[PDB]
Amino acid sequence: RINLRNTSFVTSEDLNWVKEVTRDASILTIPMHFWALFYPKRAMDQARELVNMLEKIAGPIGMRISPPAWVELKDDRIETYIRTIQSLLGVEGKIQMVVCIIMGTRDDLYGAIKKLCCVQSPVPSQVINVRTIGQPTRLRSVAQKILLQMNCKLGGELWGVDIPLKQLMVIGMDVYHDPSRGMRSVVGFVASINLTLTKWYSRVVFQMPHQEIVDSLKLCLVGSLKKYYEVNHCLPEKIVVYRDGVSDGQLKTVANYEIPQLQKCFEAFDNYHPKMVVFVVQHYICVLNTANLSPDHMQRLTFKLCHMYWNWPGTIRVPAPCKYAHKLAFLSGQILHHEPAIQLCGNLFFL
RNA sequence: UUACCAUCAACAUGGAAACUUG
RNA sequence: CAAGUUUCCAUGUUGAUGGUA
Repeated sequence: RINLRNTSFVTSEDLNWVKEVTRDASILTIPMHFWALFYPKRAMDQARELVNMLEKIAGPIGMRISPPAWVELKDDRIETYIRTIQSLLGVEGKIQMVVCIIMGTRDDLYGAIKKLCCVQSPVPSQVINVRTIGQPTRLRSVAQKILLQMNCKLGGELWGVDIPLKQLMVIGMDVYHDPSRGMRSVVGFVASINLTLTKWYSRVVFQMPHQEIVDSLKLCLVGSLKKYYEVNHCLPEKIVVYRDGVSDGQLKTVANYEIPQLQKCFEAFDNYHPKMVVFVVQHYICVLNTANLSPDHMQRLTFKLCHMYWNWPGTIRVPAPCKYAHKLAFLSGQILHHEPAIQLCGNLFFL
């Protein structure tokens, strides 16, 4: 099911392995040097153990891991971070990541850091909490998962899957109705860029009512198709949409209203009419069947696409391409409330 | 906001019915 | 025609508790 470099990956019994695994390579390992690490005053030797363990055994990933740019924090105050946390673009401007260990689990620290790491300075980064990783005897797996998160976050990937259906791009989305104030109804969008589902293009859509979302949807979809033609030069032919986040009550007013002028985006250019699949997820029922093939071959396709969560390798509840946009939705429509940046939409910087 | 698996507390919307006002 | 005192709940989110890790 799962592959790797120079070998296939392990498929266990209940497909959960977790305990000190990935003793082997990955798809891409760019050599990480300029990942400026910030440690606070209250976890000095803990962060020393973190760096020393990241250099040593975490499985032969192939990550050419090197000593980082070590930064030491005075305290955890607001003025301490907010002086220079733009993910450290002050002097050189040639950075990749900034890694921070934070003690106070105050959510506004996340809000400011991820806002000026997404839109004010578009940079992927990972934060570390002391109260979950601060002890040894479990350091192996959390160090491994930090390395795998960096692997996904540097524009590299962990694995892929074979696809028996030719030239397939996976369209997935998830609505986030805001329960607090404003009723944003933020809908994400994911699509595959490469043939083996390794590079992913993922947009975020921002619109106040439920009516003029469709224009931004069509703009994002023609941008995605232009990017697909740029990166592939042979146009995709299979289109499957995994719709989730709509109950039985909203099904009639959405599955018969939104999707026809979502389909109408294909009149921006000529010579195009591929096969369309739109499902529901709650259990799987289709609401648009244009591919006209057997249910078993595409139910197997959906069961395969359930299995590629690139931070949690294992079983999940709904299909994964729902959740790359779902976690993007509580990244943006809950925390950020800002339009996404151009470059990282080709990566999974939401994870 | 890690790496999900459960639980409960704090809350936001909706269903089912007694008191009672304009 | 609706506001309340509301009793049960359901639908979801935030923290914490135990963890696998």
